Parts: sequence; structure tokens; C-alpha cells
Amino acid sequence: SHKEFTKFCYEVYNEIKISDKEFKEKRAALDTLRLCLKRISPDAELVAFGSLESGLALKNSDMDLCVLMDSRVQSDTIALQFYEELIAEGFEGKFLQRARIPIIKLTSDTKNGFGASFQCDIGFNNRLAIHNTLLLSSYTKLDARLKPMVLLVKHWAKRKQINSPYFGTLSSYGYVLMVLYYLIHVIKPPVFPNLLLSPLKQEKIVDGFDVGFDDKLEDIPPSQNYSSLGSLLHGFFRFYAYKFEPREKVVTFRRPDGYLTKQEKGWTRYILAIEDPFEISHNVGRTVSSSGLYRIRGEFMAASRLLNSRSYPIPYDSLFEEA
Ligand SMILES: O=c1ccn([C@@H]2O[C@H](COP(=O)(O)OP(=O)(O)OP(=O)(O)O)[C@@H](O)[C@H]2O)c(=O)[nH]1
Ligand SMILES: [Ca+2]
Repeated sequence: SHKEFTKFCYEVYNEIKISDKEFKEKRAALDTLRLCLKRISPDAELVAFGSLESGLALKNSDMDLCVLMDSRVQSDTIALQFYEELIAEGFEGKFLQRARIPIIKLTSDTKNGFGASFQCDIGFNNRLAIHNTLLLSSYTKLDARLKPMVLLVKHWAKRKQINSPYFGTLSSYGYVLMVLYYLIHVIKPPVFPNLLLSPLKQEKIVDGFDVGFDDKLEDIPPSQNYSSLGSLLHGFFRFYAYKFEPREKVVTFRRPDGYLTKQEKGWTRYILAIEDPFEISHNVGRTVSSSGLYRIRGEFMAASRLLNSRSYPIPYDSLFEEA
């Protein structure tokens, strides 16, 4: 049935989605950071990616940003100049470099009025993240059920303490791919087609990887899946609770039938295997430990049990209660 659960899902959806107002502050912060960048490098561009760009932002959202510049210009030089201009403009944060890759991490804004905890990560030439944000952004426009589905899943994973890459669970981006995977390759009929495997997809090579997909969205026929949000969510929890085999299988967007063993791939960390759709050497779930997976699986099981429970009224609220 799922009528009540669906009603409940939309109610939570509206409380947790980014408000127009905060979204408008975010775009202002972005404008401010761009002006600071122009002062230091007029040719470079500052772009948003992740949840703020794809339309998948919860309240109190962090910002993922990327500086695009000429590949002949050394990224660490302008990274530092940029960082020095931010400090001088009253931002607080850190300048760091992992191997070759410089990163700025802004944690605050003492002047411009964008928070006391304004959290903002600035990368340099992370073109791949821009592209995979384009993909998620495109699926978002393809069916209206995806956005609230994702926000609810993100909310759930956060409440259940299974959204921590540093303490052995999965990034939000990983849960998005787990949602997309289910909606493309598991649910029948499919909610979505695989845009990477579209016969209309054109190759596009960026940093060695094919980032190509079919983005003529207007020419794609709508879903023949008519499930309510509630139903989709129940299918999603059920599949990862009971059917998906994490020890043996890979979440993938590179197989017409979504079938990929860990072995084919040489992925025997790989406790939870999610192959990025574009950077296919990158296991999005490499942060997941053995005890993190146990907890991720347990929470999936408990979510399936709750939604399948026969004791009425079903306490749908327990879905978002702290673990
Ligand atoms: O493994 C990763 C993780 C991150 N990303 C890139 O970084 C972006 C942000 O990564 P997040 O995990 O923060 O996604 P999110 O913004 O949607 O989640 P919340 O903040 O709402 O919790 C992702 O959308 C993707 O573009 C990767 O490319 N690979
Ligand atoms: Ca983010």
C-alpha cells in the first residue's frame, strides 16, 4: 500500500530540504568567494559541485567548490594566493596538500555574514567531481521522486551514524550512488535508464576517464515505474538489507544488467564495493570497515523490518531517530 508512509516521507522531506533562504545565502557566499578569486587570478573560475549544485541539499549544508584553471598553471601556487586572500577577507580555515592535490578548507566567516560555522571545501581542477555532479543533476531532472528519496536516505544515514567516512562508514555521495544503482538496475520496471550505456552517449575524456552520458534529457521517455516514494524507499531498504551481496558484488553503472563481481575487478579497502560511474578505479566505499558494514547492513535490515511490520500503527518516526 504505502499511502501513509508516502505522506510521511513528504512531510519529513519538507522539514529537511534546504530552504530557499539558506540556498540564497549559499549563492551569496559563492559570489563573495568569486570576487576574492578574480583579485588573484582573473582567468580561473570557481564552481559549485555536490549537493548544492545537483539540487540534493539538506538544511545546514556544506559547500563543495572547485577552482578551474589552465593546466599549465601550477595549482598549488594559486591555491596559496587564493588562501591568503580568503584569510585577508576574513575567512578562517586551512590550506593543505595531499600528495599533488592542494585543498582549502574554510570553517568560518568572521566578517561577510555567512555563518559562525560556514563549512566549505575548495579543490583545484577536480573536473571529475563536476562531471559526476552533472550526472546526478541530470537524473534529478529526469524524475521528481529522486530528490526526496535521496534527502530521506541521507537523513536516515546521518541519524543512524552510518554516514561517517572517517569512522568506517559511507559518504553521502556513496548513498546517492546506492540509490541510483537501485533505481536503474534493480527496480522493475526501471525508474531510470543507465545514461552511460545509452546508445546516444558520446565519449568524453577528462583526466583519463570517460565522463560521457546521454544528457538530451528532453528526448528520453518517462519512467514506466509508477511507484510512490514510500514504495521506492521500501524496495531500496529491502534490496540492501536482504538481496545485495556485499562480500561478493560491486555496485556498478558499467554493466547493462548491473552485475559485477569483486573478483572481475580485483577488489578482494573493498569491504563495501561501489565503483564510481566515471573514475572506475575509485571505490567510493573504500572508507567502509568490517564493523561499519555490519552496522550499515543492520540498519538496512531494521528499516525493512519497520516498514514490513504488522503492528499498527507503524512508528514511521523511528526511521529517523538517533541510533
Ligand atoms: O568519493 C567521492 C565522494 C565525493 N565526490 C564528489 O564530491 C561531492 C560531494 O560529496 P558528498 O559526499 O558530501 O555528497 P553531498 O554533497 O551530496 O552530501 P551532503 O553534503 O549533502 O552530505 C559529490 O557529489 C561528488 O561530486 C566524489 O567524486 N567521489
Ligand atoms: Ca557535500
